[PDB]
Amino acid sequence: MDVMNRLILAMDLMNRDDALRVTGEVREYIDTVKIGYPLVLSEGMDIIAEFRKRFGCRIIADFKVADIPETNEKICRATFKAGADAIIVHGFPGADSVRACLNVAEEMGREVFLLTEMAHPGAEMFIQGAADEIARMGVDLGVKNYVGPSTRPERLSRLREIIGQDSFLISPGVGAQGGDPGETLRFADAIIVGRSIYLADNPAAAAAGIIESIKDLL
Amino acid sequence: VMDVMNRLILAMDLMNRDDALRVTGEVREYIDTVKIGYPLVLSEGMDIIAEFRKRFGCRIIADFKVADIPETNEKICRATFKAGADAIIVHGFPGADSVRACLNVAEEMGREVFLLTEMAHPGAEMFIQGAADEIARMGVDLGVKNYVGPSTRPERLSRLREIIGQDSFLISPGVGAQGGDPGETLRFADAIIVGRSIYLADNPAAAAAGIIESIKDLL
Ligand SMILES: O=c1cc(O)n([C@@H]2O[C@H](COP(=O)(O)O)[C@@H](O)[C@H]2O)c(=O)[nH]1
Ligand SMILES: O=c1cc(O)n([C@@H]2O[C@H](COP(=O)(O)O)[C@@H](O)[C@H]2O)c(=O)[nH]1
Repeated sequence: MDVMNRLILAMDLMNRDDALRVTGEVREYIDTVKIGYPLVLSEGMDIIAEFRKRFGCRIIADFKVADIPETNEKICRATFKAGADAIIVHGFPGADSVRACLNVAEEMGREVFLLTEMAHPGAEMFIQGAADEIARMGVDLGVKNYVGPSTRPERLSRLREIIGQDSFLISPGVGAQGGDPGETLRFADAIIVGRSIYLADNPAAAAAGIIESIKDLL
Repeated sequence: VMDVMNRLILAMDLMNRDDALRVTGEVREYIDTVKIGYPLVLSEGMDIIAEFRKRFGCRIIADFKVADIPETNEKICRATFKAGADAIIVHGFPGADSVRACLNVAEEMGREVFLLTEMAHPGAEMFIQGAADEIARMGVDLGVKNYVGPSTRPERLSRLREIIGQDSFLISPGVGAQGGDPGETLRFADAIIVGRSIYLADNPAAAAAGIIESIKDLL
């Protein structure tokens, strides 16, 4: 996956007008948008097709899929029917649940991203202790795309070590949650940025500034 | 706690509005509580909750297995309750802050959180099972009153009931298609969740009536 400026916009505004306007304001800087449940549950799954119509961007559906295999299959099918290029799936529920997602993605020409450790403090309670094993499970299953935490660069580096340089790794928690863009890109192929851009007085300037700060890395 | 008719909750995971509405209508006399998840919501929109309320006046549990950071969890809960869901199901494995975020929104908005503590499918044994007792204990510490646990593992369901106490409310999926037995599950759960055994039946009403007949002495 070729992400423009190594920067993925997390579009978690919950109003269609604002989401479209802000995305339009930063369109020159990105070609990949992560759309999650805050926007989808507020404005409907048709928003994905609208983003493709307006911007042509690739769309990663951040749905943190975390059900039994049978339900995971249905979620992925509905998501890809809506036009998502990729979907983010939790690894914690185990291998069969991940495989269900991989199957549908293969059938519809899409990608699965495996979330292995999360960026927020609560991640330390249960997820962090399982994260290396979840990453190895990903490797065993043939997963090629991964998500890990900007807020813990030593953990992000370990994830990169496990999956290898050939795998694709994206990382949230940059800006608002404390992660640094440049440090994160030592290990991740692309950074995910939400509030630092979409809550900024001037989203375009916010995006431009981030890109300026990592310009030697592009 | 919510008063679930016949101790039976329909898992409405059909993905077509017409079929979902038809089947739910057919079992309306047996069930007043419907679990709606992402298969139906991602196919038909959040307005499906509105449509079910209008047509059936059933309680709605939004099975969204909320599993994000606290800030995003808050946004998901707000949108879900705004649409009319009575309750939302939240994963515990992302930790206490993520659960608290959902609890805080539910309190502010006058709705309920159900905490999913162990799952019923085989993959649950890899990571979730080992964390489940602690996730449940965390729920109790956070003041969670409603829980979800697996019918497919009676020993695990029994332990979860012990941890949360007799006053907490416990619902349990995996009955029927996944192998769980209705009566045995109700030894520990307040209500059973049933999807395919009902909604894929030639006669969903007869399927529901049959399950209820089998647990008649427990009602
Ligand atoms: O560990 C994770 C995994 C995520 O997907 N995310 C997601 O990444 C985005 C981060 O947004 P922000 O830059 O506003 O903090 C949110 O959409 C959030 O749900 C995260 O923050 N941490
Ligand atoms: O551990 C769990 C937790 C669930 O919510 N579920 C949900 O309960 C329902 C089970 O449906 P069924 O009776 O068709 O197997 C599905 O909606 C599924 O997503 C489950 O099967 N196992």
